[PDB]
Amino acid sequence: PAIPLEALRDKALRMLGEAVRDGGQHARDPVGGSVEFQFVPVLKLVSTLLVMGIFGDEDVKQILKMIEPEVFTEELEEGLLQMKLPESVKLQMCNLLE
Amino acid sequence: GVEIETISPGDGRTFPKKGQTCVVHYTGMLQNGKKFDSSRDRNKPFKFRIGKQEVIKGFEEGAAQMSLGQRAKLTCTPDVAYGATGHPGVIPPNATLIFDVELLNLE
Amino acid sequence: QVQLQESGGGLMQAGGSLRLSCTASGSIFSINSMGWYRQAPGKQRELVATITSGNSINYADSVKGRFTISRDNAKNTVYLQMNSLKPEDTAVYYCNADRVPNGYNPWGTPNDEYDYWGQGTQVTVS
Amino acid sequence: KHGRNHKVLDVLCSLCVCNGVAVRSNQDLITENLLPGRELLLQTNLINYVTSIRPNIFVGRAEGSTQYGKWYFEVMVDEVVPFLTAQATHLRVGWALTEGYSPYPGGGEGWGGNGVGDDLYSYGFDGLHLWTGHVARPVTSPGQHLLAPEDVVSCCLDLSVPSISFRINGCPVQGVFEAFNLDGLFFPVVSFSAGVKVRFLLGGRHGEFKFLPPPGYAPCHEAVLPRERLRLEPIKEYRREGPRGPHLVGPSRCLSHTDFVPCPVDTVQIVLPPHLERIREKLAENIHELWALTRIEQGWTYGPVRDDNKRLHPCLVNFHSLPEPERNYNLQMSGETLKTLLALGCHVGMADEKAEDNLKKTKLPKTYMMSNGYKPAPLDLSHVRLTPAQTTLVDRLAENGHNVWARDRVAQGWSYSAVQDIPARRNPRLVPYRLLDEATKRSNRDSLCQAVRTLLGYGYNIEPPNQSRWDRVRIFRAEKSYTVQSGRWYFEFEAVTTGEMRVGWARPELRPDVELGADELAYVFNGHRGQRWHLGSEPFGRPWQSGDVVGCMIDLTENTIIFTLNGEVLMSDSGSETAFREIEIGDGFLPVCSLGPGQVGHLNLGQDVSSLRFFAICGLQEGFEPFAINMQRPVTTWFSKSLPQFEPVPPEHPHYEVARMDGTVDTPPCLRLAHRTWGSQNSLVEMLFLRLSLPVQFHQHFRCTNRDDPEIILNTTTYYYSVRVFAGQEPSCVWVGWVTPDYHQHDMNFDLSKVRAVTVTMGDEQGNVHSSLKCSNCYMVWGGDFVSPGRISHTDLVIGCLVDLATGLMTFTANGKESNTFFQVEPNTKLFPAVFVLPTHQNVIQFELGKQKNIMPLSAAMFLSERKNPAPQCPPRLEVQMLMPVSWSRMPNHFLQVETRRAGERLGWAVQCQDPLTMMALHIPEENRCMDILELSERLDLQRFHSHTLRLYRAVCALGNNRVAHALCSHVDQAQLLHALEDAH
Repeated sequence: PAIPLEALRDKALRMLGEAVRDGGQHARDPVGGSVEFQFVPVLKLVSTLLVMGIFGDEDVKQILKMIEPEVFTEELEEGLLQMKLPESVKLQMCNLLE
Repeated sequence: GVEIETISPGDGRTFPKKGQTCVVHYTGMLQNGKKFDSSRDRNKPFKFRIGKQEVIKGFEEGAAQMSLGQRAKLTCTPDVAYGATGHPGVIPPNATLIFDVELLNLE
Repeated sequence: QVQLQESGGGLMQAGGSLRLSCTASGSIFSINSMGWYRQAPGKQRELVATITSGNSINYADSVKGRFTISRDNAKNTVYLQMNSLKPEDTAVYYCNADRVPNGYNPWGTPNDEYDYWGQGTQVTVS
Repeated sequence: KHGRNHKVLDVLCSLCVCNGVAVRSNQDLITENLLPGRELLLQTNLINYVTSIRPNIFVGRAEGSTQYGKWYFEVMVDEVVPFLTAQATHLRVGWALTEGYSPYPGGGEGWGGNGVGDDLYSYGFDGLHLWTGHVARPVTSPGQHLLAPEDVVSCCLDLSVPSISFRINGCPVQGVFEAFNLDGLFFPVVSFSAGVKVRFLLGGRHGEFKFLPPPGYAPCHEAVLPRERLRLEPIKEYRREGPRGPHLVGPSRCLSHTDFVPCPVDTVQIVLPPHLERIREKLAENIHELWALTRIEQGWTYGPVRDDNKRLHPCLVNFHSLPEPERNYNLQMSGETLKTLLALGCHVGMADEKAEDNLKKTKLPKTYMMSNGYKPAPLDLSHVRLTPAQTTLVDRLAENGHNVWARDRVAQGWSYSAVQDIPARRNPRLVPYRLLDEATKRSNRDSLCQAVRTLLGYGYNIEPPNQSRWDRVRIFRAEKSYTVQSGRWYFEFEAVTTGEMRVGWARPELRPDVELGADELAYVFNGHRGQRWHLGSEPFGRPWQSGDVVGCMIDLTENTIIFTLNGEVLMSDSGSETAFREIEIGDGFLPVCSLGPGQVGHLNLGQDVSSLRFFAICGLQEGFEPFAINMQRPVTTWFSKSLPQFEPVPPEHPHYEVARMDGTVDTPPCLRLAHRTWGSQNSLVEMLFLRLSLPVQFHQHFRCTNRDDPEIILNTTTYYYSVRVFAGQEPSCVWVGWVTPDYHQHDMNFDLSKVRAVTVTMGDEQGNVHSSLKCSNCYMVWGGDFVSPGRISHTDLVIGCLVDLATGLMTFTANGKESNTFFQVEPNTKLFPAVFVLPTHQNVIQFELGKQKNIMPLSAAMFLSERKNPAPQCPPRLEVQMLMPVSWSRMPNHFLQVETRRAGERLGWAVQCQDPLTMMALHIPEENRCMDILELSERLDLQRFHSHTLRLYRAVCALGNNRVAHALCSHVDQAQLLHALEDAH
């Protein structure tokens, strides 16, 4: 079945951005009740779209910056590497780096 | 066949004929008030020609009977619907369908 | 419940004799001051001469012509007699028995407003 | 048959795919045999929020009530935005009953979005259908279209014969409601969704009607009470916006039709004391004194010929010297005052200690030049002042006099109206005394006050003489996921309205029925009375005032709770600062507040220290971290909703015990109810509403239709089930029959005449009623009728019910004597076998699930798999459930923004709402009711079952089954998937 791929890609990118921002900010109610429930589904969707090739060049650059701003930049924000993550989020990020 | 109940008035003069394109946002539901179809969820108008028989015949007669800009209800018997060979997992072997359709942008 | 049946006042030319009978059927208590009013078609309602028990008659702006009005307490009846007539006397006349005596009630609004209107009749002057 | 168990779903998931191999045949079979039914499985669908606004005009019919019957109002439509937010805009206008109509945001019957006409207490009109009982019936009108811009609907209500009629754009609507219940007050109501604009044309200054009212139908603006004003308001809110934020409100004090009918005291029957010549004469004479004072003070004079224009006093004498009917009038009314005092607890007396000699009885005004000279005045106020008890006594006499006057007017045939019309027998004062205006109260009270002063002067020794409970207390706690088991916590509560408000910390198992502090679960404090309630009443601190803020601080490590009022720590009787101590941690603690009727209050958990007040005084100093400070989203609170719902009878019930005698030899399976503590200590007996868990559904099309004959067994369509009322249980206290899914009548004094029933009659152009139909929420027959037809009964009454799904009739038979009562029902109706009983014996009732000759058992109708099984059975799913008055509910995070402001004298009162709002609704098929998906946070069983259902969907869709994916897309759509993706809670 068909579904708007560009709209889904933009929605997932915004989801991941706001999830990383919420995780970086100090909060006691993570989305879904836990950090795992906050990050794992979003990471799964982003990885699926990325391996399917929907993301464009600028979107890939934005994902790289969100993963690590200092290392991935083109000539403050806390990276997903920098923030502490559970093992499931670790595995999903390993899949992205693969 | 197909029973046509008007809900809102339309142009009443520009009726579709054989060989044109009709786009309509429709909502499909079973006899017992169970929804199964909605073009509003997909946020896209359903498109069909008249004459190629890609859609069920009752839907074709219901769309052709109405004019542009009119919102009407369509009651389809299983004879003109899928009937015994219904959709597996969607439509039961015997059920009448009720569809609210509004016609716009006739081509 | 006190119901004041009012009958009479048939149509008549100027100077005719009109007799009206007002009977107050109901509880015998607080039967007093069976007075009269009239509402003219599309106009203001005015107080006709009001007669109370003890042969007390109070006159007002609506004492046109010649009323002779007399009441009997034995059967709660009021006989009103117009012997003259004027073209401006056409109105719906009403008879009201109120516990207010001789138009006096220096007391609470409930006692004052305790009242019993009736039916009345139409008086027409040609 | 057994019920919803997630292990069966796991078995099906295992059946789908094995070790990376997808069994296509198994996947297709499971899909085809499970999904098309759309039953015994949780369903989800987006819906829209719907709100309702009333005109604050309450009318009703009662025996002797001071209200008019016929009423008429009108609503115009300015703008309608159809199909907004991908759903048709909901718009209905009608009437509603005060007791029974109580919509709540989301989670309603059917699939939510409840409005006018979705319950038997409301009647509406959407443009093409007459909505009642959540059933839409098309109606014939000249212009048949949905409510469009620039159209007006006129609604009229006749209470003489129950009728509600509608008229769209002058064209009459060929269909009317009738024979509805009159137990309450009817008020105008409009239910609408976002993106609509309507306007009330109430009448007179509050808009004028475009079309003339039907004869005899008064405008609705004439029913406004003297002490109230005409202004739009929501029906029943539990929250309200204000400068401080969301203020939680309690129940609203309601009104009843029995308040308008006056019930006076028959004081004329009381025998007069011998005071008539002793002091009644003096009282009447003093009244003549004040009377003459009135004439002298006014331009009035004492002229023997009565001339009001000349202001002449008929008597025209200092002494009244009035004729007998006049003098007897004064004396009889003074005697009536004495009669009223004697009828009340007061006792008349003449023991003045010769105060009559000391009384001056001289006004010496020197302004009485006329014959009514020598005005007397005793200066009784100077002699003695009225006591507050005496003043309340004056109020009592005034109320009684008003009540008798009103009863007299009702007898004559008068009705209340805001605009006085003497020819129309209408006055603005027929409303009883308690709802009077203070001006009229004072006007009726002044003379009685002077009379009481005279009595004081003459020495008078008169001396002045469950279901509702749930509607007074509303509990607002936090969600059970916010429990704290350690640390120091603080939260504030501002008392906007003082009285009947309790605030504190409670355990998560806090029941919604028991009052706060009655049980050990709630460590609350009542600041209205200054008493701390943990298990019993105990004074502590001081009562609060208006606007006072109470800060509750909890020490989980120190096991203490401290309450502070406006910064000052409240002390106990012994002087202890802490209200409680040594409290066990246990499961945890949650903030909680309860408010009485008409009480509002602000709750600040401490989301922001800037809005947190008095924190730095005590909470910050000790180290009490404000509750919910670091969390970004606001705390989702749960409110106690007083809606009667059927729930399974717990096995641990200390009063009732339901036992399964199924599998009995030479006896059909049965469930017997018994009283555990009958005739013992603290034993309670009350109305019990029991029902079966599984319903029976009538066919869509009503196409008619010794050893039992097998052919008749196969081709029959009737179903039988019996209820055995045991010996010792009075049949007069039982009711056997069926109930629709919509039944929430928790009446302790239930009677067969208390059921809700409305007859819709659809007529033709000539006015002839072409169709007549009835809607009722339940169908029972009273066992008292059967036992009367015929000490301890010594016999068992077996009332058997027979239902024919093919045709649609149910007929009863008591013990075998047959019952003439029968009921006809519509197609596509599901009914639950239910009984209502008042326990009066150890053994009460027995639900027997059996069969007769040529008759199917109830199990065949209940279960599709056993539809052709003649042998009765009782599978584990079938269970007895009892009505529960109060249940917990979740407050929606967002609410609609509705403006209900009047535009002008000509335009009317405009109500507008345009901000879209939607939510995900979880629907239970068998119960025909829906609830919010976010409510699953505390409903763990349904959460687990729905998670396993999603896993089953993924299992059947696994390994590239595109046909199954397309089949699933019909059930779960793109909009639902995206909304669940965006759903943070």
